[PDB]
Amino acid sequence: DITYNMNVVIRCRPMSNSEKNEGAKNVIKIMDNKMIVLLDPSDNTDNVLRQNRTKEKRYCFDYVFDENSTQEDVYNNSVKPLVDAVIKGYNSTVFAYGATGAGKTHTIIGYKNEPGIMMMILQDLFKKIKTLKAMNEYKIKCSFIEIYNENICDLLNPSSEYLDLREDPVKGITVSNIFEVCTTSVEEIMELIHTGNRNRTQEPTDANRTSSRSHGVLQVIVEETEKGQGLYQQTKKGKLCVIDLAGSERASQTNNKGMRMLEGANINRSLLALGNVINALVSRSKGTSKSNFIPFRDSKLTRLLKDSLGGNCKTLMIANISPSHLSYEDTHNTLKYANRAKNIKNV
Amino acid sequence: MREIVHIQAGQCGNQIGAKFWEVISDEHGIDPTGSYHGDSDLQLERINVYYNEAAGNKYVPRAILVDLEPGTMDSVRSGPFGQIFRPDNFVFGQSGAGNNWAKGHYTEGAELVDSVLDVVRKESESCDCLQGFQLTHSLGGGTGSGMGTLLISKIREEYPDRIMNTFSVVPSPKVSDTVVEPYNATLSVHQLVENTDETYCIDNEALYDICFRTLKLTTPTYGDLNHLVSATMSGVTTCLRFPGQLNADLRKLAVNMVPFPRLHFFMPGFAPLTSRGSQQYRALTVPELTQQMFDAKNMMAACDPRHGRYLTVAAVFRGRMSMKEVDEQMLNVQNKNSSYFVEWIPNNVKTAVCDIPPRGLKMSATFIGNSTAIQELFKRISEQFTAMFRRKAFLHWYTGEGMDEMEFTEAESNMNDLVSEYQQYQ
Ligand SMILES: Nc1nc2c(ncn2[C@@H]2O[C@H](COP(=O)(O)CP(=O)(O)OP(=O)(O)O)[C@@H](O)[C@H]2O)c(=O)[nH]1
Ligand SMILES: Nc1nc2c(ncn2[C@@H]2O[C@H](COP(=O)(O)OP(=O)(O)OP(=O)(O)O)[C@@H](O)[C@H]2O)c(=O)[nH]1
Ligand SMILES: [Mg+2]
Ligand SMILES: [Mg+2]
Repeated sequence: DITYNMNVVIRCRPMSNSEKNEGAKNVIKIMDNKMIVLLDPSDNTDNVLRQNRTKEKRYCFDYVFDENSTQEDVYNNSVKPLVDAVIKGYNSTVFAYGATGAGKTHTIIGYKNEPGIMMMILQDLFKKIKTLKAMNEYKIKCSFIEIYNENICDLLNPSSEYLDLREDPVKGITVSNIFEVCTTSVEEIMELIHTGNRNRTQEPTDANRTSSRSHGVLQVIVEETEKGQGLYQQTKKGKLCVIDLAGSERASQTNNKGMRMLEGANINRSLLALGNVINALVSRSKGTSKSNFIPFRDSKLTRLLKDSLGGNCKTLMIANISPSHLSYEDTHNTLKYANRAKNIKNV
Repeated sequence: MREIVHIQAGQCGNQIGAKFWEVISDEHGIDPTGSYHGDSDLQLERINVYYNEAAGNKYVPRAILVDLEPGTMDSVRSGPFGQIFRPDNFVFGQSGAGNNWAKGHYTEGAELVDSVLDVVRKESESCDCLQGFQLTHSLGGGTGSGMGTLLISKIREEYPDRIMNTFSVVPSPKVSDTVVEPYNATLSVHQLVENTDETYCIDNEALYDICFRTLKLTTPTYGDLNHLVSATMSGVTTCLRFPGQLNADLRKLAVNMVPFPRLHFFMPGFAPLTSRGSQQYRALTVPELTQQMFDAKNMMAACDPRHGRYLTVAAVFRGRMSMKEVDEQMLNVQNKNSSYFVEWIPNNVKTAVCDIPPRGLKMSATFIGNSTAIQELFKRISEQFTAMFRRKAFLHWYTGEGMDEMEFTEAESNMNDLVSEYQQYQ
């Protein structure tokens, strides 16, 4: 019963001083909340090009955030309802996406500095939960893992090294040997995660000093019971999952290091697997004739996220792009992926 | 350049490997001593793909022989061609696995495996540019299945960018040789799903059918059956060993035949296949070969291609042939049998041609098909597993080797998912 719901939003970073100094032109314009236009900077020297006007490349979103949008604005207008879904006993999932160097980590997760929407996600989670806790005891557990070359690192507790995925009785997915910290405040989980970021595999690549080589996956479980512990309870374990997708890579022209080529390929493969999983879930949600298996099997990322992705859950794709023509190609591909993540012709 | 590493695990696997080696040595003009006594310079040009050159003008298979029992090793060493193998490349245990995947994967096999790993690392170091690995084994027993799988996992961890090929002899439906075969197959198939890039599904029942119906052979022995498998194996890698007009190696084949990561289970085939009597009343021509190869009754997997669709098919031709004729024949087969080919992958056929034919024949062909009918093989196995597992039959033995029920649950789930995926893409 796939009733998959995914909102797709995107954050346009403000043009940086470096981009301005390098002569960057504004390829990105927002026409509406629903749409973004990427002005492909063609010379248009031919009559055909002048007639076709391929410059106006449109992409479909639920909410395009402009250059002035902050972490608080992205939170307030996108993930806010996903947090509510978890509070109410459903799962939800947030995916950060874009070419490496796009600022995905800072917009969404942070790293001590730049709290990201993750801080905002937890901040409202805990205020609402602490209030609800008066009647229904809550245990907000938190795990943080790394999906790298299809192996899973325990980021909160690296002594478990690289782990597999297993099916639960009633076939949900568990990562073996993962540390789960029961918390009461955003300060605890946020610091826990940011500390966990220290154990992530990252490298100083040409496109990004801190390029993630892996998908950073947060799993916050809002476990609840009526405080009447001696009674039979239909408890809930809603999972608020946030994924820092590994940045897309086409930097292999210079990243000729054996491991970077391996990592690059596995990253791109699994980003595409996510894409295919999303396309399948959307098609089933739409109720198209494509009755078949959702290919969660194609990656560890999707196998694990299956538990939220195939049900009555709220998900969100948050992409990161630049207005500069100097990175037109990266913005183009980032927008293309996101457009395909949504698959709705409203634009 | 482009060296392949060969691994043989468990009795059946070893036996098949022996046959494979025998054929290939003959092909490259290598005698039982390791000396080249061939005529053609083409036989030695790419000798390094399968052989290391030892001191004093001798050649030695880049082969590792693995078993939990020593008897098999002895049998191999005493065989015709037994002396060609490097003595240090025999890695054997003393206990055996007793048809228990857990013994092979977790216990005895675990103890064994480090030696094997050490050997294969050395073998990798020796070779200038190893393209990848070929493992010959079965899924139904303990060693080839459990130990083999373990070995594969280890290999992939150290060589994640290299090509991983398995020739897996699968349990047939009717001819069930053992009682726990369903368990062993299920457990091993799961592991194969994640760690092999291409898996050649070979089935004993189908082989028997070929031997009885097509070769009209009075008494098939395992050796005869093995020969067929060996031929098929030789076919795939002919492009690495000889020149040609259109050349396709292990990687090229995989990329053309595997559209989705998990769907890498092939039904292989070989042609021509005739009796002694029916040799005279036949045309040695490409149309006939083509006709033979695409027939359902010429498949070495016990699956009806007419019960599914071909996702992709690779044909590898050996001998002096006109490209146009080859192309015509392949187009004709897809046009005439439209209903057996998925319609959303135009030109479902990949062709490769090597100028050097196998010995005794002027023309030969090898077929590799990715057919949605392979689901039948998985489905039956799944069913049998369910039948056992529902009553927890024979579970205790496995659990005594450290295995947990949950693994079984996982594997079964995985296989089911795989089956579903095949069905949907049909
Ligand atoms: N096609 C062939 N199949 C074989 C051959 N020998 C055995 N088999 C098949 O394989 C299965 C028996 O497998 P094995 O003897 O290889 C089990 P192995 O020695 O690997 O582990 P143990 O459980 O430790 O014996 C069964 O289905 C046989 O019918 C052979 O030469 N050719
Ligand atoms: N006209 C002509 N076409 C050929 C010949 N050999 C191959 N082809 C065509 O070339 C295409 C296949 O490309 P190849 O040149 O074999 O491949 P390649 O350039 O070696 O690339 P890779 O092998 O993939 O690295 C097909 O369209 C063949 O029909 C030839 O001798 N003459
Ligand atoms: Mg044996
Ligand atoms: Mg070529």
